[PDB]
Amino acid sequence: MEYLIGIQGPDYVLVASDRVAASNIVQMKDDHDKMFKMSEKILLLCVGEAGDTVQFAEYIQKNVQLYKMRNGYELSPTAAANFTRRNLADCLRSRTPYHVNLLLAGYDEHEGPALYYMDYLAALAKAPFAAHGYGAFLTLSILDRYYTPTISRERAVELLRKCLEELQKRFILNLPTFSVRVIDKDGIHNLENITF
Amino acid sequence: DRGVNTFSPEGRLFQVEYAIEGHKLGSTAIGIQTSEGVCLAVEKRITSPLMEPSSIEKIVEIDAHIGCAMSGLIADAKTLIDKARVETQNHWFTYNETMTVESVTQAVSNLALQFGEEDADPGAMSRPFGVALLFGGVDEKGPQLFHMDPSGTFVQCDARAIGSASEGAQSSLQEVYHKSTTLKEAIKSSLIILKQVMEEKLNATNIELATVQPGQNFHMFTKEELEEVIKDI
Amino acid sequence: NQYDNDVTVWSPQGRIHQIEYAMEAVKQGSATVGLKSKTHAVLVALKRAQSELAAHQKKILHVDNHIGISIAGLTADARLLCNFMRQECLDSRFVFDRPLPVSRLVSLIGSKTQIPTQRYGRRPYGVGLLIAGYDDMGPHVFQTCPSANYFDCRAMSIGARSQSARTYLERHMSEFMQCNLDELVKHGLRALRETLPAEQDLTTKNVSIGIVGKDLEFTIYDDDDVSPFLDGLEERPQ
Amino acid sequence: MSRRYDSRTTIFSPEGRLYQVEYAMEAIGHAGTCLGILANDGVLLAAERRNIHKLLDEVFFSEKIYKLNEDMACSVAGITSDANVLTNELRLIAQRYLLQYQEPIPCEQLVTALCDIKQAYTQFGGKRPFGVSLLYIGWDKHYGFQLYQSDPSGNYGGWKATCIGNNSAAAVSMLKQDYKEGEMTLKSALALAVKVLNKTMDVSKLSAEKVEIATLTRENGKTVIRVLKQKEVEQLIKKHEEEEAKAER
Amino acid sequence: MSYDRAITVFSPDGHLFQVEYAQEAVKKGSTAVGVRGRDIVVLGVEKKSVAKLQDERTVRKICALDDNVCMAFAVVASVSGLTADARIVINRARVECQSHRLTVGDPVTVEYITRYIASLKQRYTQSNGRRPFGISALIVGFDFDGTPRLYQTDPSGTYHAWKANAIGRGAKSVREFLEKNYTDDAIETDDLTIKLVIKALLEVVQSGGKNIELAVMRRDQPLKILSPEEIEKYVAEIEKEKEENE
Amino acid sequence: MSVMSYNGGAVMAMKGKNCVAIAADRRFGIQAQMVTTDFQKIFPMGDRLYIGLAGLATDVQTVAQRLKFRLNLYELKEGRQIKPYTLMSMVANLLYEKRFGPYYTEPVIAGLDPKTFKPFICSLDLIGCPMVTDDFVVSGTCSEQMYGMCESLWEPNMDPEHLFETISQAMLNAVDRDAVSGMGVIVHIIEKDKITTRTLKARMD
Amino acid sequence: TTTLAFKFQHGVIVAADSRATAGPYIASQTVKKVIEINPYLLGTMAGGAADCSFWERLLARQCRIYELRNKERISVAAASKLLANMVYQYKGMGLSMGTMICGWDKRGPGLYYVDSEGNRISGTAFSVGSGSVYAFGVMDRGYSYDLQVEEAYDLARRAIYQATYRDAYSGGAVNLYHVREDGWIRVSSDNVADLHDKYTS
Amino acid sequence: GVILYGPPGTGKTLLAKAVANQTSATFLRVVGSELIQKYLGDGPKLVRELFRVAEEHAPSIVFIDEIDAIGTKRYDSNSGGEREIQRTMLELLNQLDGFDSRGDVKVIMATNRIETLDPALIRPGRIDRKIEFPLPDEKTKKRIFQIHTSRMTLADDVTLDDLIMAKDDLSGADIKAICTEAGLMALRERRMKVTNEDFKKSKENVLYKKQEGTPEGLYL
Amino acid sequence: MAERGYSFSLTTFSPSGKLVQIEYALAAVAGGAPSVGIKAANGVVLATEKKQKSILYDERSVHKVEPITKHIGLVYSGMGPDYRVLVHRARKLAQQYYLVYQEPIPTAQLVQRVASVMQEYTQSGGVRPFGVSLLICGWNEGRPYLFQSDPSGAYFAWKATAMGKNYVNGKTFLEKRYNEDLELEDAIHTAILTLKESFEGQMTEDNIEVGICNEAGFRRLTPTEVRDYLAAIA
Repeated sequence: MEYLIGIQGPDYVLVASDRVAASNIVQMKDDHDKMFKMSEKILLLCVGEAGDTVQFAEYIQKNVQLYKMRNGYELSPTAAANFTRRNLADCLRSRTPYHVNLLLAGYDEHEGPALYYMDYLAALAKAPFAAHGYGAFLTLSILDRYYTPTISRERAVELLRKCLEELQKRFILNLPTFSVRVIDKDGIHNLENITF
Repeated sequence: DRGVNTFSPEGRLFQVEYAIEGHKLGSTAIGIQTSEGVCLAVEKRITSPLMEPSSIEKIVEIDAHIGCAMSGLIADAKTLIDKARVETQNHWFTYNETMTVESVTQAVSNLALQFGEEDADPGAMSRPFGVALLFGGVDEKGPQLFHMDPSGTFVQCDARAIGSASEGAQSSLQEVYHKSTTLKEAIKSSLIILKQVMEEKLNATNIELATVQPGQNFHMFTKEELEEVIKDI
Repeated sequence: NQYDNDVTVWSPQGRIHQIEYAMEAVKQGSATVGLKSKTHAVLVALKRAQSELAAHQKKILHVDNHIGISIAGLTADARLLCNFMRQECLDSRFVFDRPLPVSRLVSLIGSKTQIPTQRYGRRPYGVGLLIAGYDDMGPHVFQTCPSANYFDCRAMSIGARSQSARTYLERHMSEFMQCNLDELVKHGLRALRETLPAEQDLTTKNVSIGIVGKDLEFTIYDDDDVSPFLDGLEERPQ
Repeated sequence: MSRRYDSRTTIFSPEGRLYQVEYAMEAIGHAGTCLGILANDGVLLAAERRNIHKLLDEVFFSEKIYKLNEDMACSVAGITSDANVLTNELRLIAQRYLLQYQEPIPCEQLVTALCDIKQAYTQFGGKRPFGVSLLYIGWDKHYGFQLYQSDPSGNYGGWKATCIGNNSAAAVSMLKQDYKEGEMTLKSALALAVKVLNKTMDVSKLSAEKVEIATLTRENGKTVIRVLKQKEVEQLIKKHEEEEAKAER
Repeated sequence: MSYDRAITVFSPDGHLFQVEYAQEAVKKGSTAVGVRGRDIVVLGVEKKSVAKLQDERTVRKICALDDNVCMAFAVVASVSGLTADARIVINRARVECQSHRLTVGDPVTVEYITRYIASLKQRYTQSNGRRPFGISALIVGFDFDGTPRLYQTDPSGTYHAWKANAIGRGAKSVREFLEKNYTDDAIETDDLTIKLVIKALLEVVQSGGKNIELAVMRRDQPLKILSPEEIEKYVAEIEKEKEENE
Repeated sequence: MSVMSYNGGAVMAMKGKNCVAIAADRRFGIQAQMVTTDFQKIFPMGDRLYIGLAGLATDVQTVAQRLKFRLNLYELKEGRQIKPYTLMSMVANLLYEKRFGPYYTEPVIAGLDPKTFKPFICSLDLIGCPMVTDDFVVSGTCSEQMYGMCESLWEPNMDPEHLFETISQAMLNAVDRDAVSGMGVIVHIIEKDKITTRTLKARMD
Repeated sequence: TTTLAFKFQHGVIVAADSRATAGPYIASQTVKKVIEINPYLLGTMAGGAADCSFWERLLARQCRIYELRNKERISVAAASKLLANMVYQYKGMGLSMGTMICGWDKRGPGLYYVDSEGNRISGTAFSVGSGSVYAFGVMDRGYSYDLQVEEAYDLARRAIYQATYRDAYSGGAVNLYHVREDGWIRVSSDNVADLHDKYTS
Repeated sequence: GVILYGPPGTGKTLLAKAVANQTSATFLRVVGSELIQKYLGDGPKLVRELFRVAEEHAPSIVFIDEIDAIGTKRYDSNSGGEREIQRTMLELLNQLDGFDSRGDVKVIMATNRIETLDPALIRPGRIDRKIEFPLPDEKTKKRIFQIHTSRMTLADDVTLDDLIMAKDDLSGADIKAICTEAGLMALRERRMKVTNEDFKKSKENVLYKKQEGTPEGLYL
Repeated sequence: MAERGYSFSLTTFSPSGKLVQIEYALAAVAGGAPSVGIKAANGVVLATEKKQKSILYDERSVHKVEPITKHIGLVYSGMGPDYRVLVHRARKLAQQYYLVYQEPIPTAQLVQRVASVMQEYTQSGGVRPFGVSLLICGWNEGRPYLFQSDPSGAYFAWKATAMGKNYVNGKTFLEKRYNEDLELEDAIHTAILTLKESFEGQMTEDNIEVGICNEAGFRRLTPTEVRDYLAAIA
């Protein structure tokens, strides 16, 4: 681990997120023609970053859980519920041979409140917030993410903010990277935003 | 009252006696073993041809050189074959040879009777199987066909038929089949008997054909080849 | 009556009727002669097929390459006892690294047979096995029944029409013991042919032989070398 | 055991519904009426307390209504011994779900989990089902406000206004006309609730001890579960008798 | 926990008692019809007895085991079979459905899930102290090449692929009639697949277009459960079209 | 009520006393390691709705075990129409930590609460899995126990009103955050009347 | 994109490449090492890294593909077989496992090629390598890399890569194993001797 | 003969009496429970008489009403005891065919179910055909009601459809019960009129007693 | 154990709406010796009469009033054998609760916990439903508690209730004399009156036992004190 980046800035209802394409095992980038931003449902995204290998492992475990709860409700997921359950499940799985030690990012559209973004650590501490960053990148990004909105974001300033950070991650932080996926999810459709 | 786990005044088990008669309600298994392959013919047991033949399974591959056709109580058979697939494959996995038809047959026969409402638990039986199987495949020695029945008797077969009339299915065999005969006649000899043992018609959606042959795995017949064989009666 | 309604319910006969029903299952089963020498133990069994267009198959089932069984009763029930027996041989090899003592081996089976006989209405296993084994004591041919009681026999024949085979064992009671291994199999086929009427006589197809001993593993001859032994008739005049 | 003492306690019928379950419904009938009515801002349960005698310390809040969780409550109609096993487990599952998830427990979720245990007893085990039908009242953030019923077998159906106890058939029939699926405020809902107890209970003057109404309303951004006071129940009864005289002549 | 003496035992009748009681208990039931489309594969049941004092939520016969697999159960009988019985077969398949879905990278093979279903109802028949369920299920889903399937099980676990199959009210009666109804030009759009499900259900339903409950499922999007008011609009269109035919 | 480590980005409890009210002051801190992103999430919890128990360290098992304990407290609270005693709950927590055997993960519980229906002042801390801790004095607890302990002695007003304790406490919390990484990350101060809970949320990073 | 297991797919057909050699340092004991395991034509696998861990997971996988195929009758999804094996691998750690396998088999959308690790990676790419030596292999292959490479260019590309590898990092020896999966059913091209490849490049 | 089983109430009793007129067979009716009685040894003698008389009459059908009764109950109220039940049950079998092998005597057996019936009595090959009635539908119900409306006072206040619709897929008996309770109900009022009001009140009582829809609505 | 065992329930419902065995059990509690339990609201008193009828019982130990722990006590009704397990059971429960709370088991809580085990015993096979009725007293948390536990499993919280011989008469006297929130003196006096309602178990001091729970714990009373309370009733 101690590679791989995430950043999310939530807007008026939008949320923009980006992560790098690059799954490196050993010394070289094994996969890169796949993305590791997963649709766990069509209203919910988990973007996992830390261990390149570890991301799929966590995604799958949540995928069965998220659905079992969906059954229970028999209507779409609740954001509050998704942060706590994924947190509990992941702290217990960290000790497990099937580990987790990922900084994950929940994006969900909530049935009542609206847009929700849920913070998760590698240690795995649940918090809803509206200014948060993930991966090795979280130490680097979080003060900056504190500063640049007033409450939440505005997309124009965010766009400028995002391009500026993406030169920095290659510059100071060390990834194998050559392409980045930039996405805004409004809560019902996936939008592609442009790569820098 | 007393069990079905008790002996009858004949000096035979009550539950095993009932099981053979149970077979007779359902499907047929005809396997003819020739020295050019082992063929399995079984009835899909339809109510209409408007029942998709896309993935009706009753002849299933146990291994990729051994196939199995089932007869008798069709429901009870579905779990027996699924189970049979893992055990044959544990054997294939360890030995790394092509499984012999006689080894698969012996192994499944002890599972037939473990019945009893004492000395058994949920993973064990509380009833005997009434499924008679025909395992047909090609091994190192060559093509062999084995018959298994609920009493665990395993026997070597050159032609064995069991069906809706077990007795009926067999009497026709004597009449049609003869010891040394071609593959193409072997498939045909099954379609003429198949009708006799069924009370139902010859439809392409109502029969299922599979051949396991030298150098060649278990093959499932498609709608065109199902028709070639129906033509051969 | 109402004293065989379960095997827990005792009979005022001194032996439950249900124990005795199980004895009929074995009689209804295959004629089998079991004899021993002082090096080898031989199991001669009669095959049977369930169809006309079928080639008869062994009623000798392997426990292993050092202890082996012949079934008289149900094939399934014999195999059910067999699996336990197979395990013991697999453990014997781990612990002792010899062929498991035959007398020991039979008592553990007897313990298992004992259990449904204790349970409520449950079935005692309706096979009799003639068990041929070779240990450090010598060959043993044992008779096991549907009860937990085992007999150590010099020669015993169980199954269908076995009394005619039994008078043969009596006549050549001393002879088996001194003889060479080929002869031991030869008296067994002569005895086994005695069960059958004068008309019906043993042929290579329906003859299964299990030989175990000092010098060799358990081998089944179904047409492997059945023939030189088969040679010479001597049947009981019915 | 013995097979002559067995005619199969657990078995399937060709009519599809177990003998012991129909037999258990008659027992449910016997115990007093427990109802749930929906409000467009709460949900409440109204039940008649098992006790009616002078002598009662009043250690429980109400013998019938169990406060399970801070968003769920249930009432029991049927066998009280049988009630104690289901209500204690219920207390634990409902509570774990609100507490942890921060998402208020659905009745629909709750019932499916409990019904699995009830059902096991009817299909296998040689056992017998529970003597109670339980009415769940709660709010979940999914459907919204809800009411559920469970039966001895482990069969559920979700109503929004239902009554069980004696004169059930009559009650549900009255309830269909006046309430469909949402039209009554918390106060009308409560008035409707007192009305159903009135016809069905013999005593039509009632009392705060005789009936117990507990309400669940989300007020001031937190979900509040409260047992109403003897004064509050008595004020609702006094308001209901005036209106009773006028309604039916 | 389980019963020391077996509920299901081999006795002389040809099958078994509990299979025998179980075939009776889906025969005497109401109609549950499933038609296989080319858009959506749609299931519907005749009865829920809706009357506007109650709402369906999990009360539905149709429950989705998976993101693209769903099954509709007809436990339903002379006096009504048990939602309690169905739910067990549902719980066990759903966990298995999701584990296979995880493993295959395209929509879950129905085939696995139906074979599985058949073994679940059979294992209880061999298990001590247990008996099989008295349900018949319409296992539906799409394959890993996107092939729509409508499969059926009976109570003891036996399975077939079908174009369209109908169960309950005499299973044989209704399913032969669904062949007649079925058109391949009537499955070409989403409303036409749904219209074929509903026509078989109308036959003897008490207070139709309210009792009628049918749910739609998409290619790997979750189950969409239709409310009976919304279903009623289609029911009117066909019930007039049907009158016109006679 | 064992929590994984102590690293929760803040660990601090102070409880200080009056005769007219008693107060428990807490970090409202969340988020493990040095990096936080949040400053909100429950940590002190009302269990009779008028007594508190504070469980302290990392978020997950802190919230999880509290809630599972709440259910046993509740059982006892439910049945009788009067709620449980503080002294009996005080050994109950001690045992709950003890159930997690030798070489356990360290929590630090702080219970603050007036006793139910026998009215005297109560403050206590647990830590490790240890001997009984009934005191009537003052208690400060955490891994920087010494730093909290100082403050818990510092606020007692034996005769002033409830209000003066709050304003004193606001300065007490702040000075403590400049001294350790355990205080701060937002501060929730709870003044507990016996009949209800008053929650005040203090200004302070 | 590492060690002696590499597979990349192209526009004519697909190439599979492996060594058959074992023993870093003077130490050796296996000279006909079957890194590309394939007892059947339906599924193919590769090793990489640690000797024990590849062999163990792939013999468990060996049983696993056969079982899926048997159960469906027809061959199942390449993804399902591989992923059932991935759940086992993550859990498998604590044996000094560090398995790095490349799973290849035929899926219904087409050929499926997925990348397996002992820490449970599953991603589908056009090219995968497990180990540490293909770190060297990516420089000559990448430079010339087209995905519409001729059948003939690919055979020459593999042959040369081992010869050049031998020179660069020593370890090759005895035999060069080449396998081609053409259509959807696999064939082993040739077990061409090391001494030949040296001269050609 | 025939064995009449399924949902009770289909109109199992009407059917024997109606078919009997068409054939013009002498109709002997005797209850199965009446054959077990206090008297000792009178029980099988009576069963002989029942058969002997049926035979003499010549074309005959014996409708045996509620034969289900011998099996269901071990009465414990007869001095004849368990002995009585045994000896009766055999004699009917003897008289039917047996070695006697009497002809022209058809037995139509009315039972609740033949899964509650005694296994001695039941056996195929004395009764060649068994009929299982389906649950009566809305459709069958209208034709029966038009007949009862014709027998009843005629008005436009008779509303047939409403009552049939409301009810579920349930017996023929109910159609008869709604009409009989409606007339009775009228007498309570001091009215000789049977109107839509008597019917609506009748629908409730008949529906509860027979099977009752509000349990079933949950399970559906 | 060394057998197969049972698991089938011995109770099947009725189309009445009753469970058959619990109704037979209810007859056995009535056949007992009078046991009364009243929560005064200034302490809890449990009084019983014990049919020894020979006073050849050297009990300075076990009685029909036996302390479970130091502020819980138990009095039964009916038959002795069923009591023996329930008294041991209660002591075990007292121990489980003592470890965590270290204040011995509270009464509201005790009943729920006994009730759950009693219900199994009906519900399961190889066990049978009791035919004892327990009266449980406790003073803990500055409130007295009185509950009655039925042989089915059911628990009701009472102010005053009766069981044992001639309970119908007892409960009716209890309503008239005792009204809710009367004094400790009234609770004791009516308690001893119910025993006197019909005695017939040898009139000596060691043939009645009372045990009282109050603010300082639970102790059983010496037989000589018990007699003085009786002496007043004629």
